[PDB]
Amino acid sequence: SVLNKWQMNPYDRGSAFAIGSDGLCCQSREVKEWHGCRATKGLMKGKHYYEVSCHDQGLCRVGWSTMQASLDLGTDKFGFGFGGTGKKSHNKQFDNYGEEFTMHDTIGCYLDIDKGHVKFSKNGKDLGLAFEIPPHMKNQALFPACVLKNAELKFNFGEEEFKFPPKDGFVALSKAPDGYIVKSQHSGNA
Repeated sequence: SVLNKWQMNPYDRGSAFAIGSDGLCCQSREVKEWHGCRATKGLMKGKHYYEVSCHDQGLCRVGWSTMQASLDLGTDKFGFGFGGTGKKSHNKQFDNYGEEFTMHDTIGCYLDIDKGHVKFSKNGKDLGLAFEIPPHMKNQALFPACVLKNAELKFNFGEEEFKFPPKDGFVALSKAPDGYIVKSQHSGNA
């Protein structure tokens, strides 16, 4: 029943990564370690959007990764991250991108599978194209993902009102058609 819902996956997370009973408010309280998670479901086609809100001053990266990726988002060729210090990450390369963000900020995460485009907004401000989906990643489902270092975030896949509704024909990830969505490979009993 856990994989049937759009939420963060208790079966696909670091040891210190904790998920609230809503499935959406997440934290990791280990001071010197990064702990990550992926959502229960992933996207294979379409233009979609989710939001994440920062609840404190801890470090975090948010974005998308495939099932082959490390939960340490952006440290391999299967993940894309945007981090609070104003850096995008992919294949262990951290580049200046966008703006810094922190407590009280909301990051919008845009994914256009059909055009192969990843981009982000901060409090409704378009930060620009962050990544193109590379040839090696084509035809592979992308799951919302984060990694935290002594931080707390809250996801919104579309089941609650968006603080900054998506532009340009992107729609809530939770409203993606059934045939364009893929269940996580990480499951169990609840």
